[PDB]
Amino acid sequence: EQYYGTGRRKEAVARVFLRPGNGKVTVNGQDFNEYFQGLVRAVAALEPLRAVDALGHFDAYITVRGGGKSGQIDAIKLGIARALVQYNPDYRAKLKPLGFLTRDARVVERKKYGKHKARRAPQYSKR
Amino acid sequence: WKLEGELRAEVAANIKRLMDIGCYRGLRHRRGLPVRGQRTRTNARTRKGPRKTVAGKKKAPRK
Amino acid sequence: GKGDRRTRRGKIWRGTYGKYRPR
Amino acid sequence: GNKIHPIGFRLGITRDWESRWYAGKKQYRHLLLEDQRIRGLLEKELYSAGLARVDIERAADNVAVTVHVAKPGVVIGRGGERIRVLREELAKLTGKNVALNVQEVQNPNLSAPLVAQRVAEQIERRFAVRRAIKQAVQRVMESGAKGAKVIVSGRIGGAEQARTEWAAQGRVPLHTLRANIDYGFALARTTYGVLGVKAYIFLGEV
Amino acid sequence: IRIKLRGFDHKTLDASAQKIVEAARRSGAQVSGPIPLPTRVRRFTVIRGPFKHKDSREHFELRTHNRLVDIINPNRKTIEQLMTLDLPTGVEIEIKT
Amino acid sequence: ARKALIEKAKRTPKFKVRAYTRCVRCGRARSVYRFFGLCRICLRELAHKGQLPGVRKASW
Amino acid sequence: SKKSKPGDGKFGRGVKR
Amino acid sequence: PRSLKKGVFVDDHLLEKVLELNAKGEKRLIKTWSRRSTIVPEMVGHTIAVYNGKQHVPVYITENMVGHKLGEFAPTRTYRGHG
RNA sequence: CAGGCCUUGACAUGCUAGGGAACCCGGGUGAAAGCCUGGGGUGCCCCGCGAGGGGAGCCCUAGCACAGGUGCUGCAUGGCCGUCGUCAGCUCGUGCCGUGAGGUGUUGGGUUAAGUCCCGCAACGAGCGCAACCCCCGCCGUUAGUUGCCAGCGGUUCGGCCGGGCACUCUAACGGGACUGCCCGCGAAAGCGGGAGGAAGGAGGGGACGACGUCUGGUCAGCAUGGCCCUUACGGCCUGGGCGACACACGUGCUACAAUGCCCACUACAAAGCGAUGCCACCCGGCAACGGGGAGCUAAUCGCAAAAAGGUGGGCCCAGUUCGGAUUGGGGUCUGCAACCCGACCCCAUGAAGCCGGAAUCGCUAGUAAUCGCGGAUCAGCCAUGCCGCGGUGAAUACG
Ligand SMILES: [Mg+2]
Ligand SMILES: [Mg+2]
Ligand SMILES: [Mg+2]
Ligand SMILES: [Mg+2]
Ligand SMILES: [Mg+2]
Ligand SMILES: [Mg+2]
Ligand SMILES: [Mg+2]
Ligand SMILES: [Mg+2]
Ligand SMILES: [Mg+2]
Ligand SMILES: [Mg+2]
Ligand SMILES: [Mg+2]
Ligand SMILES: [Mg+2]
Ligand SMILES: [Mg+2]
Ligand SMILES: [Mg+2]
Ligand SMILES: [Mg+2]
Ligand SMILES: [Mg+2]
Ligand SMILES: [Mg+2]
Ligand SMILES: [Mg+2]
Ligand SMILES: [Mg+2]
Ligand SMILES: [Mg+2]
Ligand SMILES: [Mg+2]
Ligand SMILES: [Mg+2]
Ligand SMILES: [Mg+2]
Ligand SMILES: [Mg+2]
Ligand SMILES: [Mg+2]
Ligand SMILES: [Mg+2]
Ligand SMILES: [Mg+2]
Ligand SMILES: [Mg+2]
Ligand SMILES: [Mg+2]
Ligand SMILES: [Mg+2]
Ligand SMILES: [Mg+2]
Ligand SMILES: [Mg+2]
Ligand SMILES: [Mg+2]
Ligand SMILES: [Mg+2]
Ligand SMILES: [Mg+2]
Ligand SMILES: [Mg+2]
Ligand SMILES: [Mg+2]
Ligand SMILES: [Mg+2]
Ligand SMILES: [Mg+2]
Ligand SMILES: [Mg+2]
Ligand SMILES: [Mg+2]
Ligand SMILES: [Mg+2]
Ligand SMILES: [Mg+2]
Ligand SMILES: [Mg+2]
Ligand SMILES: [Mg+2]
Ligand SMILES: [Mg+2]
Ligand SMILES: [Mg+2]
Ligand SMILES: [Mg+2]
Ligand SMILES: [Zn+2]
Repeated sequence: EQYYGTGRRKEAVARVFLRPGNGKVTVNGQDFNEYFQGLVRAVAALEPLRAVDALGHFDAYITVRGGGKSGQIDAIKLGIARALVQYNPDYRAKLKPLGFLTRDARVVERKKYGKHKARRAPQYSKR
Repeated sequence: WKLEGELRAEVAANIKRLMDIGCYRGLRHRRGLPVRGQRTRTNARTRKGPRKTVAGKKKAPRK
Repeated sequence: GKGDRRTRRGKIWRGTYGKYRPR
Repeated sequence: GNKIHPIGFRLGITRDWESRWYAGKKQYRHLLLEDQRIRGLLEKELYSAGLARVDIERAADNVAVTVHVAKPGVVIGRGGERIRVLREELAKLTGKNVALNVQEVQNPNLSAPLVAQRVAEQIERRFAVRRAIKQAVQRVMESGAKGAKVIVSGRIGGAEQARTEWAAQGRVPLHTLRANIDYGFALARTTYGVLGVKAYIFLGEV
Repeated sequence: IRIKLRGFDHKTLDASAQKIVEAARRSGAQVSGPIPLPTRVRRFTVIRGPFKHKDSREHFELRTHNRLVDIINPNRKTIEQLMTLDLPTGVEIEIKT
Repeated sequence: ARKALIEKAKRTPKFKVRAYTRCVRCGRARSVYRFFGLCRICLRELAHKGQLPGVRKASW
Repeated sequence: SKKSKPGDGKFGRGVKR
Repeated sequence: PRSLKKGVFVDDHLLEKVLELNAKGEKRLIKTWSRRSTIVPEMVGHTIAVYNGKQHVPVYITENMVGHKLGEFAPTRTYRGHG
């Protein structure tokens, strides 16, 4: 049956269900190479199952809400790395040298009063 | 529709009209200032023209 | 460009609708 | 001028509001006026009792004002009759059933709002300002407090040049949130202007 | 048979959500445990000084929290019991069918 | 031009366009919140005091 | 000789009204 | 410009001052404070003293001043240039 | 500001004398305000088969005490704020040194983001500061399971729609978790370099928090307040005007000068907030602004709402242009008593300067800069390109 993982990068949450098969991947009922047509950073989400040669071994059914398509990619790349090791825990090594187990916790810094943005400050002129 | 030459003539007749009756838009057209309630303190270059820089209020000396 | 009320870009800027950005 | 209100800084931590209720957007404000108008009357009429904290509770179409007075003999009056003529005066503003408790004062020398008023009156009554501050801070620390700070600002002694005078004992960590600092303010009118009196009592931490 | 409670401080809200659930868990049966609906937050940004120092503001929030609780089986021993309970001043109650 | 205008705000006026908020505490005609009926100054004064239900110095 | 700034030529007083 | 679904605007109190003149054989020099009034085709041939905030400017109306408000014909700032 | 008006006054207390009211609908004049007005009809306890006359919410007429002043002094003041500066500092008690001002401690070696901490010492401690307790974010748990979710079977008009379920996602409350704890290496120690586990490592990222003090800093126009000043007026009501002026100069910004772009069609992905004379689904009229109808929502349910950059497809072909969108003509829409001065928006027409900016000068060290759109406060509407927030995409460089 299924080996699951949750994924998160930057307000984007994705839910991954690793299942065995040829290689069919699917996100939100639309196909993968559909959903991420043209977005050249697509192949990046699948990099975990290449560090364990699981490529053509598996299939993947996935859901995404939150963030944008790129944040979803780094999320999927996390949840699948988590779904993979929650298929066997020997995969942990060779997946940690490549940061696959860790969460990219970089987030949109809040805007501060007295500024134009978070750190971009208004323009100065002594006189 | 009415065009190139005649369209200009009708535009020119309209503007002419406003000035002859002596209304506000007509007075803005003599002094050639903005007509649609823009500020004039500090822009209007399209409507005023090249900057005619003049001298300012002389800063007091020390001592 | 965004100053151009007569396009879909200008209408998004001024946040209005019309012939050039209907809803 | 820099430092933040010591109480405003610890709401939700060391300090509770002085009004407790919920109200929808459609009339939070109307309530708020009554409250401010309420304490208006009581801080006006019950100054002589030595007032320290008006706690206004609300549920629906009624109210429970709790007055924290130093000498509750002045509040309740000759046989439940003063407290009555006011519980009646409150209806004329409230309209609703104005239920009015009087709560005892633990130790008045541990009420920052009280200390302030005691000093403000002494400076209102022509006493030495510096002395009155050192005395006030003594009486607090003796009442078993962990620190005290009193600050006078204005035309002290009538001096044309306005001045800041203060005195502090024990410890007062205004940067520490687990510290329990009773803060109070009193204003003191004189023939030559006004003086502000800030009293800080440190009651221990949590 | 549903109740929704609202307040500016959770620790009052979360408290009377419980003491309601249990009371119909006294005269049962089915009581649907208290859900925490999303907190609706109203902010105020304010020039810190009374005059002219515009780049110095202080913030303020006003949070209305939201708890909903369901009792599936009436039991008129609680459609009685509840009416007399202990609901502090920080909370408001609505009851549904 | 203060007290006469604290009063004149309360009056109901010839046209409804002439109706403006004023602070109910101090009487300021600017930066008044309809939620409280308070100006941004008074707001901050009564806030730090605790006299403002469920209002709390946000920080995030 | 009346209200507020600018001065009307008498100490304290200005031109308004 | 005003919705033509709504009424072409005159203050009413100035328009009656006119129609009476029309009737009992106009014209007196009519003064008003309604700069916001529209020049109405009845008004032609009269002179209307429009307040500019300071004085009542005499305005003689003609068939072609009709579209406008009376305030368009009594300006409020006196300028005459710097120099 | 001009004009027209009121004089115990727009507002508070209190005292008289008269009407004897109260209050709600009118009328004449006038731009309105105001001046002159016309009606009806009040309890309250009362002697009442009586004529009735008192007294009392509160109104009005005169008449006092008083109100009113955003008039002056921030160099008389409180309060609150700016600022040096989140900088690592400022001090006290006792002892000791010095005739004394003062010194010592707080200096010194090492270390730290830090008067952080270690060692040393005529000093030994203590207080205000730093750090910590508070908040948001990053991993995990418990508690919950509708209005939110849909893993695996049952229906299914193919919408989690219905059975159903709370695994998951989320929501929102209580906990856990990182400590230089462990391994090595330096060292007197504090720590410092490196490694392992781990979501996170050396304060994890961000916030709130601002020492004794400085600047006779700011604010008598938010408020408070001493003193000076005005009293049919420096007070109060009104209509209109002005705060929007324009030979000029400066600041902070918005939009651009284009092809890494501009345009049209189709098609994806957010977060935080607002919303019962409010948000407006949806249907129709209109090229459109908008209008008429019209469901749902006291709102994790209904609505604002489409996010935009993106992706796909076509068009432009290096031109002051399908780049740019000022300026002016015309025609409309809505809000509002009313858009002349002086509103936003819509459509036809117009289509300026601008070919990357002299001397000069600003910001930012990472989810930052840049770029992209979205919300809110205020608000009838709006001159917001402002401000406070929100997430999308996402660099370059740091030798020293
Ligand atoms: Mg979150
Ligand atoms: Mg951003
Ligand atoms: Mg500056
Ligand atoms: Mg102008
Ligand atoms: Mg000389
Ligand atoms: Mg005197
Ligand atoms: Mg600014
Ligand atoms: Mg208004
Ligand atoms: Mg206002
Ligand atoms: Mg001047
Ligand atoms: Mg000063
Ligand atoms: Mg000051
Ligand atoms: Mg000044
Ligand atoms: Mg120093
Ligand atoms: Mg000493
Ligand atoms: Mg000696
Ligand atoms: Mg010494
Ligand atoms: Mg030492
Ligand atoms: Mg030092
Ligand atoms: Mg030193
Ligand atoms: Mg020293
Ligand atoms: Mg030394
Ligand atoms: Mg530091
Ligand atoms: Mg569970
Ligand atoms: Mg701190
Ligand atoms: Mg000064
Ligand atoms: Mg003042
Ligand atoms: Mg004064
Ligand atoms: Mg006046
Ligand atoms: Mg006026
Ligand atoms: Mg201005
Ligand atoms: Mg310039
Ligand atoms: Mg701008
Ligand atoms: Mg909107
Ligand atoms: Mg051209
Ligand atoms: Mg050229
Ligand atoms: Mg062109
Ligand atoms: Mg174009
Ligand atoms: Mg036009
Ligand atoms: Mg206008
Ligand atoms: Mg070119
Ligand atoms: Mg450049
Ligand atoms: Mg430039
Ligand atoms: Mg930095
Ligand atoms: Mg752009
Ligand atoms: Mg906006
Ligand atoms: Mg608005
Ligand atoms: Mg404008
Ligand atoms: Zn105020």
